[PDB]
Amino acid sequence: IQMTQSPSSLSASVGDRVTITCRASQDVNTAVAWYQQKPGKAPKLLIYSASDLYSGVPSRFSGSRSGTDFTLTISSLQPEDFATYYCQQHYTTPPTFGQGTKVEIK
Amino acid sequence: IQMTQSPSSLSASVGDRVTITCRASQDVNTAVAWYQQKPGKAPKLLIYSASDLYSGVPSRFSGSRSGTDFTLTISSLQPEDFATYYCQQHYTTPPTFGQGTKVEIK
Repeated sequence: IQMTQSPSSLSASVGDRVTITCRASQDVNTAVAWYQQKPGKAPKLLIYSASDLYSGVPSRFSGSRSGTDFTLTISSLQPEDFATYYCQQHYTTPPTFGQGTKVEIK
Repeated sequence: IQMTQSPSSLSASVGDRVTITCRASQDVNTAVAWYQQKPGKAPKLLIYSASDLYSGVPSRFSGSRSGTDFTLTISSLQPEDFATYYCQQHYTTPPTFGQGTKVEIK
């Protein structure tokens, strides 16, 4: 199962509302997580089960599913949120990542 | 840039030597890292720059490169090593993962 993640990279400003998308090549139910990775660090879990926030993750993050299309939205981009984001499906094993989205300041 | 990881899954007993391979679709020098992921947890960094161990990673893990071929070796598999392992190239941005290798008991 492939996850088609887009955009690959984007530039945006503090305060912007921005959405990253991940299309599963087939039904993965709700077995999708999103992660954030900074250079030099391992990825951190942000969202699990498509739409549930991990503890500590701020409310400006949200996830949603509609069929095979998954989105991560940040409602007001903050300086800490500039990073690379990955979707992962873990419906089959081993799980598969999207190719990622680098979120850079404009 | 694609990292083709092999095999998708393998089974082995405690005390076995296990090797996992990642072939880069072009020369990426040494810009490859390896991660371990357990179910329910975010990936943990094991190896960076193809062959350097992160602090805290036991000596039984090693990484090597030959051209576009990257190998993770676990010299003597321990009960704490059953997990899914990913290579990741960071020659381009955003970095891209291989498809993963599930290492399972048997």
